[PDB]
Amino acid sequence: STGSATTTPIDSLDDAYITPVQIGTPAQTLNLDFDTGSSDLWVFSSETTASEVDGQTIYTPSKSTTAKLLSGATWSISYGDGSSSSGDVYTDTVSVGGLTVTGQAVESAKKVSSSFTEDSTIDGLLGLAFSTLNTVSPTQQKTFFDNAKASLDSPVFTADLGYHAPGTYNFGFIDTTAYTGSITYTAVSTKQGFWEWTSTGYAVGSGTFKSTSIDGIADTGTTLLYLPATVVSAYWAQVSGAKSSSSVGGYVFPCSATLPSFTFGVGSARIVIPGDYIDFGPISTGSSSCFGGIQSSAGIGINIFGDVALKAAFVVFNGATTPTLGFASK
Ligand SMILES: NCc1ccc(C(F)(F)F)cc1
Ligand SMILES: NCc1ccc(C(F)(F)F)cc1
Repeated sequence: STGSATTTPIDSLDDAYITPVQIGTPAQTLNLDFDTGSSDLWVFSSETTASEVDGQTIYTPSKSTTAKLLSGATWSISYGDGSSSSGDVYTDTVSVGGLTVTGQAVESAKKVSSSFTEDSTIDGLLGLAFSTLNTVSPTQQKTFFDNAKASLDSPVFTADLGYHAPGTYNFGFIDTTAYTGSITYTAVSTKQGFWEWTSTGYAVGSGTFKSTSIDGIADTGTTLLYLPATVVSAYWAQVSGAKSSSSVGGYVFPCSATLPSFTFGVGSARIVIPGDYIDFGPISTGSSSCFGGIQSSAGIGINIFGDVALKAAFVVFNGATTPTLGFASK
């Protein structure tokens, strides 16, 4: 079997993408952020502290005839940005674009950090990293992808994110009409629980390609591209007036500049990120300083190929017994 769902940017900057997901019987539809950097399916719910909910659709297990409390199970998560949430655990039926999993662990948020409360468009997260990162205690739970794997025609899902436009998450098949050329596959390390791979180098604008190994993770749940200080400095050196700002916490650039593209290597292939994708607009309403979509990973400890990079490609997450990542131009 297969599944297919449209994902939509939450705002005009593509800060995140939401995808409708059906939970419970009868269906309760929540718009979740699909996150290949985490492994917990957690949702706003009728158990979430009332003051911490501001416009989200909530999951109500008491109205679902298939929901079962997972006795004694708890969860607690902390994301690399400082976000966090925690609560208890139900099992229920969960469907994404026609693909149904029974007995999926649904983590009901009792507490959420402020950054979730202020994002009224996001009802929760659907984690798609490897199940070794799931935070359910004392019994670790499987992700939606791991639970569906056996029933999928092919143990893959693909991410086709749009630039200021809707996109598609497909489960169980590769849409050969959705990309140009060939898909280039590259090896993945699962040792940290991420879709971790090694890029073969980079280029700035029309410059020479620099062959160098950049280890990083493919993360649909991170907005920007976080790369080593040396690479990021070489990119912003090509933008007149660009500078790293401590008060802003990143590279900013004059909103009147035009940005060069950024190329990253996948084996012998090249994925080109158009310069417009790197513009994240004014740092404050009315400002003439604009925020850059390529930032240093020095403070983070790992390089992150976030939406900025991934939306420039058709991306295959191949969850075969030896996992691989595929990239194609589109
Ligand atoms: N999108 C989930 C996520 C967020 C942060 C990180 C970090 F910071 F640990 F790399 C990994 C995964
Ligand atoms: N990387 C996971 C993640 C995704 C989204 C958010 C936001 F946007 F809701 F704050 C926080 C953390």
